[PDB]
Amino acid sequence: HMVPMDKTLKEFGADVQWDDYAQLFTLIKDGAYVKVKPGAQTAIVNGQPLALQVPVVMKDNKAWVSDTFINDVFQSGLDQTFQVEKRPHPLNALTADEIKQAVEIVKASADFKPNTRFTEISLLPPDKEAVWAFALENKPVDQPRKADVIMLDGKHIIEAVVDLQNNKLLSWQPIKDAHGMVLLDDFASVQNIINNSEEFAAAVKKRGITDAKKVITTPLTVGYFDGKDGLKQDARLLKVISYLDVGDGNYWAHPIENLVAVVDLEQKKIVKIEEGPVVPVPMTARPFDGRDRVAPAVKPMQIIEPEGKNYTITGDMIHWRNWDFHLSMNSRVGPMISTVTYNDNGTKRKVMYEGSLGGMIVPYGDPDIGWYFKAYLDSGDYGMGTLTSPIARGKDAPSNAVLLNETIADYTGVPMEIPRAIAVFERYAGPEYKHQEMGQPNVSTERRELVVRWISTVGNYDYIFDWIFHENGTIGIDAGATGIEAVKGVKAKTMHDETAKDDTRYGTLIDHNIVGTTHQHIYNFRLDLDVDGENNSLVAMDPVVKPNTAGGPRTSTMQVNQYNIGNEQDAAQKFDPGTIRLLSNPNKENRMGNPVSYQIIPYAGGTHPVAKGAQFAPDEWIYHRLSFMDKQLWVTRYHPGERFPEGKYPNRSTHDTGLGQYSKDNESLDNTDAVVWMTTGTTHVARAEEWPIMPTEWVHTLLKPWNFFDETPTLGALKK
Amino acid sequence: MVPMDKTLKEFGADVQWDDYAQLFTLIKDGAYVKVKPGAQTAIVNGQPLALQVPVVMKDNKAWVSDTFINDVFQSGLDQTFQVEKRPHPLNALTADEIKQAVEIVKASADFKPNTRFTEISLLPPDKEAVWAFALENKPVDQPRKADVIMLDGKHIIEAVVDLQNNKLLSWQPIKDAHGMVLLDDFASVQNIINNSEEFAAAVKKRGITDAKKVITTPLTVGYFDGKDGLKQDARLLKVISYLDVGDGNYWAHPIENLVAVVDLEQKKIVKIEEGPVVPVPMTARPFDGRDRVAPAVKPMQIIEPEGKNYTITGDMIHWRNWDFHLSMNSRVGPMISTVTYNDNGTKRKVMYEGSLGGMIVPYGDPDIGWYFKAYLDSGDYGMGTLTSPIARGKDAPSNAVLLNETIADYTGVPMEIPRAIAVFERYAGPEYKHQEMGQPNVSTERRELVVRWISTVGNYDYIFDWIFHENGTIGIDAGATGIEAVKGVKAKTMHDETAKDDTRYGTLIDHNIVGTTHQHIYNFRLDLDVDGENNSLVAMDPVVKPNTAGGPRTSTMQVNQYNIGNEQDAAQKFDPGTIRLLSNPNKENRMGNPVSYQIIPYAGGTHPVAKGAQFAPDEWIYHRLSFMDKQLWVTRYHPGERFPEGKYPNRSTHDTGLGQYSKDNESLDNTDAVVWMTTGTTHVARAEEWPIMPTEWVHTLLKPWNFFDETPTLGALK
Ligand SMILES: [Ca+2]
Ligand SMILES: [Ca+2]
Ligand SMILES: [Ca+2]
Ligand SMILES: [Ca+2]
Ligand SMILES: [Cu+2]
Ligand SMILES: [Cu+2]
Repeated sequence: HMVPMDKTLKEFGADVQWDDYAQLFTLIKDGAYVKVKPGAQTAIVNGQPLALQVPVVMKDNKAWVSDTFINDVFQSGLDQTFQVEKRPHPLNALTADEIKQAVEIVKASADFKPNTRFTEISLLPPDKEAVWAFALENKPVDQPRKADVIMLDGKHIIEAVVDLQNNKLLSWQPIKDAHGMVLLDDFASVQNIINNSEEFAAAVKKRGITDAKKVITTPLTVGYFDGKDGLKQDARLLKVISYLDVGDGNYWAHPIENLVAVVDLEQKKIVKIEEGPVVPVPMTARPFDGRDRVAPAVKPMQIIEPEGKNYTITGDMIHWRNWDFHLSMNSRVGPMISTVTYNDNGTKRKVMYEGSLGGMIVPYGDPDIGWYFKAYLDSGDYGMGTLTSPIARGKDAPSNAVLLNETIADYTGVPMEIPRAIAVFERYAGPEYKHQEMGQPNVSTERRELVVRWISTVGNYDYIFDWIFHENGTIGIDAGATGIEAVKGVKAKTMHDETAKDDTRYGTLIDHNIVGTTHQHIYNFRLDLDVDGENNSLVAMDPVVKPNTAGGPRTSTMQVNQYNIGNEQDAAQKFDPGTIRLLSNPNKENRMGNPVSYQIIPYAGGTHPVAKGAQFAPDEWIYHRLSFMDKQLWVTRYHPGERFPEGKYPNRSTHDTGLGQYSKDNESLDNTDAVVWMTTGTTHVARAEEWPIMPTEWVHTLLKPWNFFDETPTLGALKK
Repeated sequence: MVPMDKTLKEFGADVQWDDYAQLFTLIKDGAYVKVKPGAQTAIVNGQPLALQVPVVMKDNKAWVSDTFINDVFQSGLDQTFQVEKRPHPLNALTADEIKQAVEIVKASADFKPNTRFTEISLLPPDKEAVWAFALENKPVDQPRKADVIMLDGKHIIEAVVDLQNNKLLSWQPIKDAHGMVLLDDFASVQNIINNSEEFAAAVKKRGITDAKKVITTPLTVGYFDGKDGLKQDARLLKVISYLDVGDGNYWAHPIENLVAVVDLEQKKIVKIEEGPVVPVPMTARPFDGRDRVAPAVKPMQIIEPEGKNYTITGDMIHWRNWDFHLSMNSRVGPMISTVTYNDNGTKRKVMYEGSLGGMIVPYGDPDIGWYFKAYLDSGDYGMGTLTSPIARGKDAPSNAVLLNETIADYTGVPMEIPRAIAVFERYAGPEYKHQEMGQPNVSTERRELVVRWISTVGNYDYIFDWIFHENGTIGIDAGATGIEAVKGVKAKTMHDETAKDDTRYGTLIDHNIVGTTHQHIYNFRLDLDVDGENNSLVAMDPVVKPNTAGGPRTSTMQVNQYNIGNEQDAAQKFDPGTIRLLSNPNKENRMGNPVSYQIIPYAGGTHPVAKGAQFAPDEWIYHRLSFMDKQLWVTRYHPGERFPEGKYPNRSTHDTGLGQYSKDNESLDNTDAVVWMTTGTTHVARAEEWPIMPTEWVHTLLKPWNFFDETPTLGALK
């Protein structure tokens, strides 16, 4: 027997194109570009012939293939994008087996309790020195694979370390005062507690809502206000904001304003209900999925690489042109880019040991009851890797992308495979360089960039992060924000109504009775650059206008003030895009005697107004708990346990355990292992064009080689 | 028959043969053709076409009829280009109108024998009549007219001709204006240096044994109130020299501290400045690949097999909800005009005319061969004239459509620039996306239409992209590549004795070579008409204010909004943390908010950013060019105010540009406004940029702000 071609291929996820004139099918899936003619005994995979025992069969207008067609063709070996890893990289994430094993090891200890949940189960990293010797010298790492197991016993955090090689528990440590992040089952518990609440149903009814079963709740962290919010610092609490499900697929458009419930997760009950004035729920249907729109006609546009890709993925290692790097996934911060080297005429030079999102914060600026405490720490409090959004092929990434699946542990400790978790794609990016000398033949080369894209959705917002490898050594990091705006229900329908002015004091009126409350998106990236070695120094170069003292007609000249930034505290600063900040290697120079360096640009542009810092007065607590938000550049000494800008346990934290802590000792940054932290973000003032769904807005950052090379990096191999 | 590959490649089409499918895929601009040897039909943009003569395979070479190209590419099946039956009134002068305008002024008794033409361009009907043609199809009823600026020796004269009636309407000598640099000026300079015994002697002293290998470069001298010792009435050019050593890159061999001043009317060197002798850097530094081998790469193609989503009628581009006119000017390049956004069936005004306003590349070295260096690329050299034909597939993506444009050369003869502008649609990530937990995903792709133009002036190559986003946003990006202007120095490494003095004004990028610090300042003139002529400039500053509503918060996020009423207050520094809108106070969206466009002069860049001019306020270049120190400018619309640096910037003594246009400080309240955006970079060099510089880009944005009533890309309601 055989199966229907279209059905099967689509299910498999391949794009299927039929050309009636040529009597040819073109099948595309990740790195495979296939051509097959009905009745032919051979097919073409990435330009190479593949024999087929069973030919594609055309019947009454239906194509049919053998039940082994998909594996014989796509897994043939002619698509060489993916290769088998021989010597397993020491930074490879925990496999599903290793995750299951870490879990049995802790469950075997006398303390595990039934309700014990897992906030994070991830590899405990081998020492960095041994990881680089493996990457560069191929030296085996002789330290045993270990896993960090962070548990939530009810509301108490315990840190456990297991030895996977020797299958034994190495430590089990209770962490006092820390609160755990919000876990998936907490969302279900909140909805259920609200649904069983007699008082909440009553509160809801007096605000116009008849069927309380149509109320959608959302769980938010409460932060810390030293008790002014009247909440016990000890309790595991979440605040709940509600909306009305009107059947348009967008409950976000029907807020129930001024009604907040405080839920105690251990007690499984509403412990408080804050209520303000009654504002009629905005009821108009506002779908964003197209159900009420016409679908325009558009002509096809495909980006094709008919002979395969220029990069190769061996296990989790990506090789592309002069770049080599390891890519893995973490449940909290998402993708981690490691052991990044640049092949310089045969020698692999170190560039970055570990790069990843550090953390982010989304603080609002309305003082009202349903808004004052809102300051989402998306990755730390919700787990962005866990909330990864599978890539919609051809839409969220170009038609020529390769989509990778990634495995992480779910909160119950069971392996979870995220399909299409990350997209890898090469892209044309204009001319790399060009010179059209008058009267001579032109000189132009195309620029190509390798993009590593990941998207994570947390509640109403969808974030997109791109790690861009330029063929010339430059590295870019862009963040895009899209999704549905968190909105405030208000009485004005227009700016002409009487309550308009007060309703829009903290946000723009983007629809009738709807205000897009002003807020900022602040992203922080932790980048452990090792500029051609571990020992580096921070150097400043500020372009300045100085009086001319050389004679001639000019009164001024353009010079530069160069100085080293010696310690962590002076390295924590605002970034003036008119200046230059370099991470240099004082032990190595280029051909002209200049220290090989990388220029750090925390601010390379953006499509929304830029956040110059956090928009909070200095006496606010969110301001105090999170310093990372106010400076764009920070440089700290390498410490394997300093990974988050907001701190390891930010939920209801009372003091900075993040960048403020990592730099408080003000250590020396002279000729030593440094870690760069770039903070960038936007200040979002809404507009009608962003409702019901917001157009993606992007922020850009860059890392450029500065005298790291001796000449134009992509000129090509020397002939003599 | 005729040989296919030969014929096709001569035609400029791409030919691909797929032996497995026995199918040829032919691509050229908007045409995507498929044809099999012996088939009685072919496919052109997904539609069947009957052939009079099948393609024939002989000795493994295909052959096609002598009529193939025409019957297939010109079949009508490629709908990319449509006939323009009623010409838009801003259509550039055609080759015939250029020859006619030239005959009208040559018929006058005031025309002198060796007169040159700095510019021959359309003198357009008034703005109101042009908008009525675009929105109402109302015929403009004026004869076609041309402005014809001549250079008689060193004397500028402005004439106006009526092409229809074939008569001269005006002839006006322009006192004190100096003409721009014309192409023949480049050869006189070289000839004049070649025949000068004094210069050859100066050169010999500097180590050059064969003066014939000396390559000159002509530069405008600027103005220093006489401190440079130069006469103001003289047509002068300064000359910087390099040594040709056969590497195809004379820029890599500067002859430092040797500058000659040439008087173009006397045809002679009228002054020579000599400084310390620095041996010429000699090592071959080719940038053309003669000494390199590129690594092999797998192919990548961007295809649109059914044709494009845009249509080009004459110079009118229609794409999705956008409609605009594209024309070429010899001084500033492309002009985007009568731009409207089709909002559910009704065309709304967005921009009457947009184009590069002017640009400048000022240096920061005080030395003899550098202190006066300040290139006004479009104003002094003519960027349109110097357009660089697009290298298909490399300077623009493989799915672009390349347009030819015509302008007049300095002798008044029409010149057709091949592949002068690239038009292409591109995928630009997701337009929007929302993945609600446990629900079906919602994602749409973003498409941008790019209009790209490249111009090369001396050593620098500039790329400009005008980006139409489907959602209403318009981006304007400027990329810079080419060869760096370098200074010869003695230091070979930073360990050498003179290294510190040698790098005071620039980075040592090669042995004995310093890339001198300088800035790149671009200015865009944008005659935005936000849903109408009458607009106002509104500021919105996000600020932190004390909370007065109760609750735990000590502060709130609010906005300080206020109108900017006059030209002087509108000339300002741009803080990327604030919002600046051009609003139409007479129209509002569904929520009662004035329809507007948010202006963003600085949306990013890859090189350090210029916050203003890196010049002390008493520098002459600073006084002549106020545009360089403010990122946003708004002035009242005036047909003759088009260049930020002024109409005649060569050796200008005062600001005749934006400084003059705003001088009067007029009202900007509910009136026709013109926005000018200044954006720039501060370039401190590195070794990664030598011998050839990796393209660096700067980005600007114009975004609809409550111009619409909801997400513009959702679609029409069923
Ligand atoms: Ca530290
Ligand atoms: Ca480091
Ligand atoms: Ca206007
Ligand atoms: Ca004026
Ligand atoms: Cu936002
Ligand atoms: Cu430059």
